[PDB]
Amino acid sequence: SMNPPPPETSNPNKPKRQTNQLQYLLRVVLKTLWKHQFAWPFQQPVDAVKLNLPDYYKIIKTPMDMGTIKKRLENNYYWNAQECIQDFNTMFTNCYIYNKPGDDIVLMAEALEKLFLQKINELPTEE
Ligand SMILES: COc1ccc2c(c1)C(c1ccc(Cl)cc1)=N[C@@H](CC(=O)Nc1ccc(N3CCC([N+](C)(C)C)CC3)cc1)c1nnc(C)n1-2
Repeated sequence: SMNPPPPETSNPNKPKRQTNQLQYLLRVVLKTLWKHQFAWPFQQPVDAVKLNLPDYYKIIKTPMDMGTIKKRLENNYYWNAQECIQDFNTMFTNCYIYNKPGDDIVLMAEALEKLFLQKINELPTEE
């Protein structure tokens, strides 16, 4: 039913960088999705208590959301772009696993994922 602790966004032991690709992921990819009309369900961890979803964290064992991704990018938590791309893909996949085709939340995830794919297609080569 209690929410779990959120995903990690701070860990001094983890080595960090700021690459041109990670800068693009913040300034282009995250900013584009965050401002969209369908962003709001994805701007923070799923609150299973307030939403009355007592089975959510039985089914979803690798939670992810754009609030967590925003904190990771603004904190320079990542070593490379692939780590961050994986977090976006985990967020979309969790939504499709929990819900059903044609549900409103699935239509919202599909619209955001289309934009994600259009932006990642022009990820710059690493300098
Ligand atoms: C802060 O609000 C959030 C956050 C995360 C998610 C959601 C909403 C939403 C969400 C849903 C629709 C729209 Cl338009 C937007 C969002 N979906 C949730 C998933 C959700 O809640 N599923 C859901 C489905 C059916 C019901 N029924 C309860 C019995 C009712 N009864 C009258 C007795 C017959 C019938 C309805 C209840 C819950 C979600 N999944 N990923 C994310 C992110 N989310």
